[PDB]
Amino acid sequence: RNLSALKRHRQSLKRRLRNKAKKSAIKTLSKKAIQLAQEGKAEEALKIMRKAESLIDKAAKGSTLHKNAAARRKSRLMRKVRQLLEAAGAPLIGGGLSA
Amino acid sequence: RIRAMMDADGNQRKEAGPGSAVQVLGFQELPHAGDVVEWVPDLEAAKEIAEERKEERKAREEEEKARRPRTMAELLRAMQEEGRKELNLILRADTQGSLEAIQHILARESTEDVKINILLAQVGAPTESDVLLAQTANAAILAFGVNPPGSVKKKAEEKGVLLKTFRIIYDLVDEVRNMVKGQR
Amino acid sequence: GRYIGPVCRLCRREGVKLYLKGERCYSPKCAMERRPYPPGQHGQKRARRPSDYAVRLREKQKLRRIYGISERQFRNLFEEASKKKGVTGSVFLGLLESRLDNVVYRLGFAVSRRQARQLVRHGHITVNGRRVDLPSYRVRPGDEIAVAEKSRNLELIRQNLEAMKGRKVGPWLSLDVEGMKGKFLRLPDREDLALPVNEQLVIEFYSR
Amino acid sequence: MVKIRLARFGSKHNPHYRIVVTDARRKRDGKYIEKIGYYDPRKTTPDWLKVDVERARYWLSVGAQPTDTARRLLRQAGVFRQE
Amino acid sequence: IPGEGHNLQEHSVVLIRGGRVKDLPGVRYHIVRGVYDAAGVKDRKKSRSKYGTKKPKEA
Amino acid sequence: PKKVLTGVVVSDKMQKTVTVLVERQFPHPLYGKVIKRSKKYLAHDPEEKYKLGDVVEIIESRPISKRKRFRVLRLVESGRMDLVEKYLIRRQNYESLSK
RNA sequence: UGGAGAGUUUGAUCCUGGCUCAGGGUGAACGCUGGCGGCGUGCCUAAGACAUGCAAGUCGUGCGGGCCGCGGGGUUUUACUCCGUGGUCAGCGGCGGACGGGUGAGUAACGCGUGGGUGACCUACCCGGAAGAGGGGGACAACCCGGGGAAACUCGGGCUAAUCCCCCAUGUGGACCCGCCCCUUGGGGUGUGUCCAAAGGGCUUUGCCCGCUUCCGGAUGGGCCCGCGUCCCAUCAGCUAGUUGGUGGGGUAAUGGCCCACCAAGGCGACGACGGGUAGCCGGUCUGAGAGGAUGGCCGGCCACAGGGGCACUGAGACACGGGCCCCACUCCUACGGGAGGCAGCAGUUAGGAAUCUUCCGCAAUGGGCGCAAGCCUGACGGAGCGACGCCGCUUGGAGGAAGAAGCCCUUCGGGGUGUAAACUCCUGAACCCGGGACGAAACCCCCGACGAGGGGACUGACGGUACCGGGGUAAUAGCGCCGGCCAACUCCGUGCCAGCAGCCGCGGUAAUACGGAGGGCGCGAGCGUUACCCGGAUUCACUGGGCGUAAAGGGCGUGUAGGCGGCCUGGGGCGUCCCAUGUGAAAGACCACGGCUCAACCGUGGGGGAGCGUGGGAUACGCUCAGGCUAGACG
Ligand SMILES: [Zn+2]
Repeated sequence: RNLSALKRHRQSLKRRLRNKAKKSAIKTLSKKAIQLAQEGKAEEALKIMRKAESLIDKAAKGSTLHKNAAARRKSRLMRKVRQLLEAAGAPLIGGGLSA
Repeated sequence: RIRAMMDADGNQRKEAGPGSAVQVLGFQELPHAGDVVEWVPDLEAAKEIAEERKEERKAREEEEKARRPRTMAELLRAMQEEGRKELNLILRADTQGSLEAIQHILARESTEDVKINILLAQVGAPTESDVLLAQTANAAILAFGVNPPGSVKKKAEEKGVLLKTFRIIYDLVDEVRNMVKGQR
Repeated sequence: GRYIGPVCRLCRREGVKLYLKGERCYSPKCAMERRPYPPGQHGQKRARRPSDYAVRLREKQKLRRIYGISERQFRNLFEEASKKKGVTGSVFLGLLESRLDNVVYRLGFAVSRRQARQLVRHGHITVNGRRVDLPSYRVRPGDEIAVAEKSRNLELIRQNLEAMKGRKVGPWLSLDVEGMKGKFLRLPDREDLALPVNEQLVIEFYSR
Repeated sequence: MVKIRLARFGSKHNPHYRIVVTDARRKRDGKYIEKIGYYDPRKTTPDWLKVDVERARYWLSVGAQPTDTARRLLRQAGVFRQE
Repeated sequence: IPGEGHNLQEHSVVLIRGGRVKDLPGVRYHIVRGVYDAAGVKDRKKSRSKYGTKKPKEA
Repeated sequence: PKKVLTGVVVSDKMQKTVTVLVERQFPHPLYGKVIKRSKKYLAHDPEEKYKLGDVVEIIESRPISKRKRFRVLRLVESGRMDLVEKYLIRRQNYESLSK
């Protein structure tokens, strides 16, 4: 019994926790953005979306989402937001949208 | 070849000098009690020696066996038609220095109309082969110092053969005293 | 392992002289001449008509004995011959001859094939520089055998040389009788060897 | 990563090495990409070691990071030498 | 059981050959003599290998 | 070179989906005779542009569903429904021999 | 470049036809016998249990810390302290632990083989280039104290670094939505908008090295999908309910019923689904004249599982063999509350079992990982040990030597046999002892050259004092099967349908070429035979190449669906079919050539071949298909 690979496990635990923090928060932010989009608040909503995007990017940069997954997520969010905005709003801050 | 030596204290020993009790691992067969351990230059020589010993012993044993069913006309008839029925039993002990003792004890315990018989007596754990043998012969499996393996025990239970496990020689002896019966 | 044991008995069994001793197997002594029949009791008996298989088998045995080889080895050689293209019999024979011992015997280095083999084994025989001690050594054409450096001054060899002094060698062979040398030139064809064996029969036997 | 390395084949006491291009995480006998050369330690043949040079160079260019022994062998052959 | 007289008991340890017998019904197995509890056939001198008896000591 | 196949549209019973019978004539690996052997492929038609009884060119493609791995390239020839009919008959027969 | 049959139903024949046998082979095993040496190779059974030792770590050139050691002090001493250090010890931090190594239970499946696809994708490390690397903050181990708990271990408070984390700035760039353009599924380019970088140590430090961050390009490694090929059973005939498709979303590196919501009602099936059994699959191997048939040991790839099952986490990559969590099963301790385990890694233990090795030495070679490096690690591997378990190589002498010793055996009593065999003469000299003594190992390292090429230096051996050479030096283990026909080789005694043999016909009930022995022979030979399986013979499942009046075999016939099959001519298309070219068809083997180990096995080098499969071109005789016509089939 007993090997110095418990260290790795410990490391992973910490990393897992950090990952969870990154990811859950991101998810929450996304949800909030979606909610904002729902009625047509636009500017604040846009800001929130931007923040979420930033968070996602940060996660990608670190050892969380990584790669193109983050990008995909962003696309999903942004497109959804745009769709929601079609029900009243139009880009008020400029923000995440390409206008 | 010597694999492991371990004293009574519970410690691993690489070197053991004259006069210390070591748990020597590395014998291909389980040697008899009070057997003189000897040193050999190589393995082949040792093997040869063993072979020679076997030749000495086995041939003699065979010879001894052969002078028993001498007459087959009348003597054989007398010996095939058996009046006093015999009980078969197969023993498995923990050490060589207890099995023999048990045998000695039970050889006296045979004055009754039912005469006990040892067919297979070895030291160690019971197995499914043993169970099979019992089934063939109508024999009892008795254990001193050795607990039955789980699978083996299960087999013994379901097939319908006598399985026994003990803590003391006395207990075993007592158990044996119940096996001769009386019918009336 | 060799055959080992009684030799001219084998010759007797076949009924044709096999030259398995050299001398005596040349003189009135090979038992071919004094007695010509098979060994043991029913050798002098009425000889029954042999089966098709049997004749072939006998021939094969004759061949093997003549070349003095283990059966497994012989089989292997045959297989090799079969694998190679040409005339599976003649080629096979050639291959067999290429066995170092046989070559030595031919070059008159030793008067008997077994003797030759023995000589080869006991480091007395050198193939282009190195003393070679295994008679299963197969020699590819245009190659030099010699009586070894330290075996040139032994009596038996001298005797052999004397015996072969005057009497000529096979067309696939050349020997320097002065310096105990011997070049294996051509690979020996069947036509060169007036052997009593018929290879065809052997081949047939092998087939199935 | 991709490595130029030596693959043992042959017999006991008669080793033979294939100067070969393969992935790092492989059997030292395993499925290699390309046989670029061969090397006999025992120096038994006249043409005892030989490697095709151009292919090796190409591999290097791509990024085949050789083993030390392999590198040495290559140098001996005349791959790393430039003019 | 091949061999000129068996040695076999009633709870004898045996090793089975297999290979039929044209005479006997239900029987498809030889018992291989020279192992476990089937000892070699005494006074065989020719075909010993099949019956598991050791080389005789010559004089 | 994606796998390009010739076959008939046997079933339009689902949305955006055409069922295609591809009949391949391969020789028997032992008996040396050609077996006209069929296989069904479910192909993606984004318009329902194709219809019951059309011979079409079917391309090996990136999946759209569980065993819908084919895009419809083009229509070859339309209205040789005889084969389709035959297939239908076969199917019907298949029902018969149950009990 | 390749193909042998025979014995047997009968009084005898001819066949039909089974059975049996020779042939070869195995991861074999058993019996008897047993000298070595080379090489290959050794739980095919219970994927049963498992001890012990080891099998995967390493970096102080990432960083703080304790224990000690020194050189020197500040320090009277003792501290404490400071560095240079030398090691350790554990922690953080990174990289590797997903490679290597094993087993083949499951899985008959895109699992594999194969040929493609990926505009639907990832790829840490490696290389190629580009651009960077500006500032500020923070926690957390270790550590110290404080508990809880038998232990396992563990919770609480505080401290502290760092390539740990965070945040701001820059933007080569990229990421995304939207638009536009070119493509053609999500490929490439661009515009507006939003978002995203990082980190340092080392010195011979004003200079470079290792690392770094983002990107594109490659490289290998894969993920995923499809074409075709993939065991038996029809006494398994219908199966299906996330099941088949859609829309939307989730999840993924990515597509997809992968998952979910909702709509639709499909999907598959006798060209064999579903069900049961069976089984890892192949490159191969064995056999065979070949076609095939069987098998998948070792070696190579791929898959799958690491007590059984389930599931995530971390990362380039796992659903993770020597990580995690959980339930169960079991073994192990318990102060009964709870933990510890996992050999299908090497060795070994047992147990099963016919049966299978050493608790070996080594990092020397190759390869792996980490590292600037030395170096550390390595049951990968290199070797050694055991086993005639295979295969190959050699020895058990050779040369003489009786018209024939003894011994034994037969005889028709003369004689014959063993048998030139022996004895005996001569000669050689395995073993054996001495003397030496390797190839394998030249590098990484240092110095000169710029740390490049290049030049020199040095070390480094488990095998192994072995192989091998030089000298000496003994005549120095033969066994097993069979001997009626197949089938090689025959006599006598003993036995009397008994004892026995046998693979088959069958031998044995008083002269047995079949039984026991003896002589003699024959086959092989350090082996030979038996058993088991597989192929062969068996053209006994017949494609090449069996048939069906009477042998086993035509359904009881009819109509008819699938299916299969099809007259003549003319023309196209070119699916089949052929061909040419190319790509693949890895290596190892198999084949040919040469070369190494004294030969051979073994191995190496090179070469050719190779069905099949894609791509491009061609050919149209023959099928296929379309079109036109015909009249011999058929129908009216
Ligand atoms: Zn003669």
